[PDB]
Amino acid sequence: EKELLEEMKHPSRARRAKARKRLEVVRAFLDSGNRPEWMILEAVPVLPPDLRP
Amino acid sequence: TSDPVRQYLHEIGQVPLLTLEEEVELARKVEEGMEAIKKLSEITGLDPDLIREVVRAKILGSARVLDPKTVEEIDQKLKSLPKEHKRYLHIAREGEAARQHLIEANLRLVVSIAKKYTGRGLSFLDLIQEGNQGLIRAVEKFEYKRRFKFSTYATWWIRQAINRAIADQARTIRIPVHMVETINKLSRTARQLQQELGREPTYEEIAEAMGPGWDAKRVEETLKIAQEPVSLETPIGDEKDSFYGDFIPDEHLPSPVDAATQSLLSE
Amino acid sequence: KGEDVPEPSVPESFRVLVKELQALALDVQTLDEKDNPVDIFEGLASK
Amino acid sequence: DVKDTSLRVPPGEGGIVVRTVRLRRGDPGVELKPGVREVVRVYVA
Amino acid sequence: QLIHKDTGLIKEDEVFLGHIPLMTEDGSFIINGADRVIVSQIHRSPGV
DNA sequence: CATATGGTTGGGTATAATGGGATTGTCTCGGATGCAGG
DNA sequence: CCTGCATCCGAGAGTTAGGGAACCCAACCATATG
Ligand SMILES: [Mg+2]
Repeated sequence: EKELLEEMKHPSRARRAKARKRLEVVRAFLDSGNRPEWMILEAVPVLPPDLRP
Repeated sequence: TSDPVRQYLHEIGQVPLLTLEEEVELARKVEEGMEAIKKLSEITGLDPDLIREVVRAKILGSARVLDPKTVEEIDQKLKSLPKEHKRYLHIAREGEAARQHLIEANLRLVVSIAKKYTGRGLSFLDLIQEGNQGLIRAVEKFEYKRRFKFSTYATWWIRQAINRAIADQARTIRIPVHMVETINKLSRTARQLQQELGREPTYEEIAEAMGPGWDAKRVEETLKIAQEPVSLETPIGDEKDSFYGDFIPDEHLPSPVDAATQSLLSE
Repeated sequence: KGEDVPEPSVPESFRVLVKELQALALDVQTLDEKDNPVDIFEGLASK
Repeated sequence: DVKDTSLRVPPGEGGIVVRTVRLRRGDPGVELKPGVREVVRVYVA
Repeated sequence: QLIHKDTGLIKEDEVFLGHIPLMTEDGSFIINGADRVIVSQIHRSPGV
């Protein structure tokens, strides 16, 4: 997040936009408390049988 | 990028084939490595499976993930034996490497065999993977001393693995292997009696043609148990709006009338 | 019985939706005014 | 030890029963599904 | 007929292949006891 | 609780075999993006 | 280095009704019956 905040001082507009877009995801993860590694599945949940009868 | 069949075919094609000399050498090294590993097990007194596993893990390297503590301790103990014994360990390493190289080089026979089993409830890649398992079995059990080519012994195991996988996994409701064979025999007999009779035979004909111990009721039960389930999402009508499961009522939960009757009865 | 109908509860389709969202590895929770969990399954799915 | 599973006239239908057909297992040319002993059809006008 | 390219022996056999539905006089079919009609299809002609 | 039967499951076959099978008549719109110029 | 400019890919496209392919051999737990 600190690297991206410093990246937001560049005169370029496209680079600044890219830094902002990356920061959206970084800050969402930081505020929500979700860990990024949870986006990779290790245990697959299994739906109850009565909903897949 | 996509189409994993192309990727797998390219990856197998990146390994060159083998000549008679290379094949015989690899078989000799695997056999002497197995003999050497059993000799090490006898010398050290440990279980042969465990020393096989530690030798294989040390060969495969850190890249491939019993924990590292036991493998290191037993390896170092194994690297402590006096001379005329550690030579066996070296032969075991070379034999394990030979086994890997042999499987890697003969993977293409698995694809060649498995390409003729499509359309039977298993995808192409699944058939190849089960053929690979059968190839591993054949490699492990192969005996070169008989001077026969490896593919002759490998084909039988590959076919056995593919057939067993088809019998085990092709059906939503699993039917045992002997019962699956019974169903296949029933189908073959009925097909031959259909061709011969110029019409679909009745159940008595099939029962007579199977042999003693078969009556029409048993044939009917066998065909009933051979029925596969249909999808609840089968589209009904041309428009994409009606599914089969939309026409099936729930018979488990009590209806409002039934619940009211029970409550009034309790009252 | 001649009385008026009582107040309704959570429909079963919302429970089905919650279960199908859990199968996609998404944690859906219903909360009260103080952000505490509210169990809409009556306790039948809690170990 | 048995219950009613009879065929009844649905709401809004009815009339005069004009024809009855019964097909049983083993009858020449009859091909029932496995497990189904017999089928009965009623034509009402 | 089964013809061996080498020997030259011939094995002639008549084999039953199944059933083909028959069109009635009015132009329909009886499939599973129900009357059915095959609808003609309009499509792009092959060519250049 | 004690077996005895069928049903179930694991193991085996030795001439030689060595890279698969389909693809097709919509239309617009908005964002992501690699390529060209200055 | 910036910018614009085709280029690619993905997501949309009204409601209600009615409709429907080997075979064999031997050991081993499970269940049935007394
Ligand atoms: Mg509809």
